[PDB]
Amino acid sequence: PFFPPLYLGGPEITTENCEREPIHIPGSIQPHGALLTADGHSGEVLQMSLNAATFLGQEPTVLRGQTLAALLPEQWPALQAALPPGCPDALQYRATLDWPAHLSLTVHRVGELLILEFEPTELRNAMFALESAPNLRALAEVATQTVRELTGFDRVMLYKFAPDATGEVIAEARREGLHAFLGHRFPASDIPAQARALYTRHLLRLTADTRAAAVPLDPVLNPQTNAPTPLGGAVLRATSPMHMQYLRNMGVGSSLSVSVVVGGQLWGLIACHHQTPYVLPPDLRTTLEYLGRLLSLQVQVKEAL
Amino acid sequence: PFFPPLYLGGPEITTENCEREPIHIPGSIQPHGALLTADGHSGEVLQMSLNAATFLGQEPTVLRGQTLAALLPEQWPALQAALPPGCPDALQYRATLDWPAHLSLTVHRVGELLILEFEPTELRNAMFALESAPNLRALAEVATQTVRELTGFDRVMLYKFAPDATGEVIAEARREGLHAFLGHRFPASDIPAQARALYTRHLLRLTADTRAAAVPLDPVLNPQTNAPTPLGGAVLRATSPMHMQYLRNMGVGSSLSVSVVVGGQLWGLIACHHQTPYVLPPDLRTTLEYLGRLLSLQVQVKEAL
Ligand SMILES: *C/C=C1/C(=C/c2[nH]c(/C=C3[NH+]=C(/C=C4\NC(=O)C(C=C)=C4C)C(C)=C\3CCC(=O)O)c(CCC(=O)O)c2C)NC(=O)[C@H]1C
Ligand SMILES: *C/C=C1/C(=C/c2[nH]c(/C=C3[NH+]=C(/C=C4\NC(=O)C(C=C)=C4C)C(C)=C\3CCC(=O)O)c(CCC(=O)O)c2C)NC(=O)[C@H]1C
Repeated sequence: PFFPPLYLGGPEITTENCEREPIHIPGSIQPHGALLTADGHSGEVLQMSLNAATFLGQEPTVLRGQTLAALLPEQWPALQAALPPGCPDALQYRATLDWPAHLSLTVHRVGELLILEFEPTELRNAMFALESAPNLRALAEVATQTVRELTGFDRVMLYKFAPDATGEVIAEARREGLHAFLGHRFPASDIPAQARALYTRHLLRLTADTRAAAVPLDPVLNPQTNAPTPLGGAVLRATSPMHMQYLRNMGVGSSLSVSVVVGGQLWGLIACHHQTPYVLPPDLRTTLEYLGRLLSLQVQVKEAL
Repeated sequence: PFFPPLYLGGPEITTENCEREPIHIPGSIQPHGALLTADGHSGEVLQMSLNAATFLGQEPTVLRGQTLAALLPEQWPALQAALPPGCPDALQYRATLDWPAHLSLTVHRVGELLILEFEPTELRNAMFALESAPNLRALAEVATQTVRELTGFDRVMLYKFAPDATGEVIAEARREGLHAFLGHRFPASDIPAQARALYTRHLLRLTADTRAAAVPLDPVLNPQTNAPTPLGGAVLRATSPMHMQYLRNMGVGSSLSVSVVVGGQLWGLIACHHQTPYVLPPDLRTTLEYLGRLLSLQVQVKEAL
């Protein structure tokens, strides 16, 4: 069972309790975007990332208590209609906002709360190539190469889970000069059980800068519930410090993975690294999510044979 | 063998490599004091903690290259005479400085380098009580109580090493309401082998604030050697982040220990905690060092019986 988060008196995580970190409720975000939460009926802004002024032009204490009707008059009606009470928490509303400089808006609903993520923003032959791979190994190779071409990441791996939850790099596409990880295996604890569970529900996550301090969300508890705000569905969620350290020690400045899900079970990850911090553009992330779903379908087919 | 320190490309320490942390050369200090290093012949200031202006009234780049003859005209001759080339690195010169507000100065020599520590500053019946204890347990109890009375620390333990380097609290004096650690045992890795080795040579160390960021020493390499500056003999040395985290998880804001050395081997520690950060005053530290040496002598006697 999860430890309380750090802002509810919980301990700092060590290797003795990797699996107890409540990674879904860090009460903080990554600094390359801003996050607000708002009441799902009134649109009242309830919580604000402390960097909100960087992206939204108003300080957290000024945004607090204003409504989405006032702040986002052109989106608020569409937002309400798209995300009614009781919809799945993976259902998203997306908009491109004009700002005096575009800003990508992504919204999802958890219970009675709307979670709004703001970040700056600017194939058919590839799909057929995945379809055309004659065996699992070839599929893995095509997938990693395709994703590397799409994203420009220094390394793209297909990381496969064994039944004991150990992991192995079974294919990779890599920049000239990087060491090989192909065939290397890793303990189950490197991607602990609560992360694997989260990754079965929320299919993409990332750390754009593995040295960047998390930006608090405040007030940290959702005022509706006096309880932590679920951020498993927010790509801007702060990453576990244990994993950030693993990445820094690996010389990785930016990391992103997409779940490969087969028969409702986490089969593996498309796992990406960059040496230098790097924000994969929002449109490239959406494409990569779609490729993950397509790869998932293809892996199910090839491994059966 | 030690990893390189973090400023020479070394990794961040994890539980897989506790013993490889080069804790003696962190290239940084605790913020409750200031540290300079100076050439042992010229007195030229070679390195400066980045907080030097807080204590010394001049910025690091202004202090750099000035001589101790200019900066400390009243102490420099005595300092030279007290710490000639080739003296033991545990030999100290101490002075009380008048400042516009006293400042404790502690100096030692390592090779051709003088290491100067600056921090703010403001029994016979007890010794006889240690002498008078009729057995090891009673000695342990008297020692912890005496140290607690001297220091005001919330907890004072006698932590004894077993031959396998596991540790046990064999006596303690504690504030009302604290849980007992008496009889609890701990793995050898909690005080890893390079720490135990350091603690056989340098008999007192502390962390005054277990949440305080370390203050860099710059330039970080000694310009004499283009190599790290040994800080094992400096009480202001930054503490291992692994240990700081252990203490925070324990609810300890301030920690200090004194080595108990029997037949040249590390027998145990007088180990002190405070819940709130706390700078044990310099004069109290000197007294506590002396009590450690006296306790060491007494333990040798009692355990033989
Ligand atoms: C005691 C806790 C530990 C720990 C926790 C942890 N790890 C993750 C997430 C990931 N770990 C990954 C591992 C690898 N990436 C690689 O490239 C390789 C080998 C080549 C390995 C073994 C990966 C891929 C992830 C997923 C996220 C990502 O793609 O960047 C989490 C969850 C992080 C989060 O979502 O907030 C946690 C809690 N990892 C350890 O090694 C120990 C120290
Ligand atoms: C993988 C590394 C780990 C680690 C490293 C570490 N620990 C120390 C120093 C100390 N540890 C102490 C342990 C205890 N204090 C207690 O009160 C109790 C139990 C009641 C224990 C087990 C102590 C007493 C010290 C000495 C310093 C002090 O008195 O505060 C070091 C060296 C620190 C330094 O001098 O810079 C290191 C590297 N400890 C772990 O638990 C693992 C994570």
